[PDB]
Amino acid sequence: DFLWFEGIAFPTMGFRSETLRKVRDEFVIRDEDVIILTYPKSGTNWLAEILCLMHSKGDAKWIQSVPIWERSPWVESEIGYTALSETESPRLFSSHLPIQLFPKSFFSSKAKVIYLMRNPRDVLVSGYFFWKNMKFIKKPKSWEEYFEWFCQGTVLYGSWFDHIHGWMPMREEKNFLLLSYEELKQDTGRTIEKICQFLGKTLEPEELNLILKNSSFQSMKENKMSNYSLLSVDYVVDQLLRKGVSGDWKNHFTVAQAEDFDKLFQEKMADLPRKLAAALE
Amino acid sequence: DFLWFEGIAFPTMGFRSETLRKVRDEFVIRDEDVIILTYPKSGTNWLAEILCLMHSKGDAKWIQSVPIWERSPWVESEIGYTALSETESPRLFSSHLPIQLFPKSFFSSKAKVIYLMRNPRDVLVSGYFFWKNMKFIKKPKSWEEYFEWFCQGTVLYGSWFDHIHGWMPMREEKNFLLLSYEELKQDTGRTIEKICQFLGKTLEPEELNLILKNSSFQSMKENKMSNYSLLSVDYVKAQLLRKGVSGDWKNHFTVAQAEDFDKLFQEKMADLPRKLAAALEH
Ligand SMILES: Nc1ncnc2c1ncn2[C@@H]1O[C@H](COP(=O)(O)O)[C@@H](OP(=O)(O)O)[C@H]1O
Ligand SMILES: Nc1ncnc2c1ncn2[C@@H]1O[C@H](COP(=O)(O)O)[C@@H](OP(=O)(O)O)[C@H]1O
Repeated sequence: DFLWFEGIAFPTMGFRSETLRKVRDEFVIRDEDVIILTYPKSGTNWLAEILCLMHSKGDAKWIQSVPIWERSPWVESEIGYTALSETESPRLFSSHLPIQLFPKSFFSSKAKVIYLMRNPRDVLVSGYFFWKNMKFIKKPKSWEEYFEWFCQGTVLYGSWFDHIHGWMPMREEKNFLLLSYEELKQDTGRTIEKICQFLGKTLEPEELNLILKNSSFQSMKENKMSNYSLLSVDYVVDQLLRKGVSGDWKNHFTVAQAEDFDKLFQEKMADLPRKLAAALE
Repeated sequence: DFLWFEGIAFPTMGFRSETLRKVRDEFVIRDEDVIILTYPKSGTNWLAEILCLMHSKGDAKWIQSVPIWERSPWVESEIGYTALSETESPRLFSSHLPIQLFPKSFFSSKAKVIYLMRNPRDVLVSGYFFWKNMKFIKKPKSWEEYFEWFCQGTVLYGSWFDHIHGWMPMREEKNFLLLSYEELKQDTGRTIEKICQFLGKTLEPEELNLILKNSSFQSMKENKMSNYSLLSVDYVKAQLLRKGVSGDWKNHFTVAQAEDFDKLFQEKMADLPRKLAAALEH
């Protein structure tokens, strides 16, 4: 089953309510922190790798010797909370927390956060194959059931719609950058520029190339340090980097499921900018 | 700087005085527990890997799927404390705590502990290259300084000499097994045999082969699940499995330092059996 906290599901191991409460009400956010925000399976690890690579100006020695979860801790997880509570600035970390569970300290800080959004249909699929043979989480009986759970928000970290809605209001803030998995896949070089512009970094052509090369799907898949997740998978049964493309949902959604989803989506996303939904294709 | 608790130095992150205090007067040791005790850098992870493989009957699936610090948690660390309190018996874990800070509930229990000692010279070198870059701990100005710090016990987990003296009194208790890094190196097969006898475990020939193979330095150095620790390092070059031999100290101690160290060792260790002093030799 799931570990519930304020109505949101978390894995049953690696997380503690006690910590979640502290994460939200006590964890100190510093203006020099760079935070990756995402709804699970939106490309968190991909973005973390890129940020690490931007730090190393392209060199891959560091990302290949130190695991990714150490280079960019998962703040609400036990290991991440413990680590970050002491790590020296500037800190780089990620989180999947919807706005009402995020460190309240963040709102009076100047910390920069990059919110990465992905087409919910692709997120759904990504989570389905990933959470399948995973342990310490409530597993659905079939694709049909998982689909249902996702549409209703009864999955890890709750509703994608709520997660998206709670955070969008921060969008116009100076310290908030919105990116889509889709634009990152379509124009990586251009998207990395936006990020450099956001974090105040500059790169030489050779450096950008190394980054593009070393953050590629295949390159990351072959890196033991980056294709490394601390979540407990049932090794007796069974892939962090699956396909790494966009639009794989068409290969799994029946026409029926697709029409239902478009209906659900059309509803929930009524109050948000249309340009917002366009950047998810 | 270090986190000082009861006169002993600990890392800045991952440990809380509140927890260290609870470790001592609250943590409950179970009779079914198997505990690894070592002064840091004496071969803790090597022994843990061996104990894990012994449990897995030589199979490498589990140890290659779950990180070592999860298979054998560090009891005095924040993570390890909380984890163990919720783990079902039989529990397997480690500790570097000198005897005066160890859970008192242990001394009236039947839990079996394996104390692994290593030549202090090799422990010093091993530590110097491992802590050298490490964060959350006081960094020595140089090799000369680290050497000094180690000799005076002003390093992580205090004096190696005090650590040894505090635990040796357990040497003859039945639920206590003393091993030396050097004997594990000299004849791993034999040492594992001793451990089996101590824990009351039998193994098939093929299982022993796999335990020896998978717990060997070369094989262990390849498993990212074991060739790592939850100690953030200011990356520079500081790997858990550095060389994995005995006597590497001769490659770093200056002749002067060696003389100085032999003098110090001889005085400090005078009150203990010569047998112990010999087991630390290569
Ligand atoms: N370098 C890369 N390029 C493209 N997609 C990548 C990638 N690294 C990871 N991904 C994808 O990002 C998703 C994981 O997201 P998260 O990091 O938030 O858990 C997976 O999607 P798929 O399952 O569709 O393949 C994974 O393959
Ligand atoms: N399978 C193995 N065989 C031999 N030595 C090993 C080993 N695994 C780890 N070690 C050694 O044990 C020491 C680390 O001890 P600990 O686990 O207590 O921190 C290191 O010593 P060196 O630095 O001399 O190589 C390391 O290489």
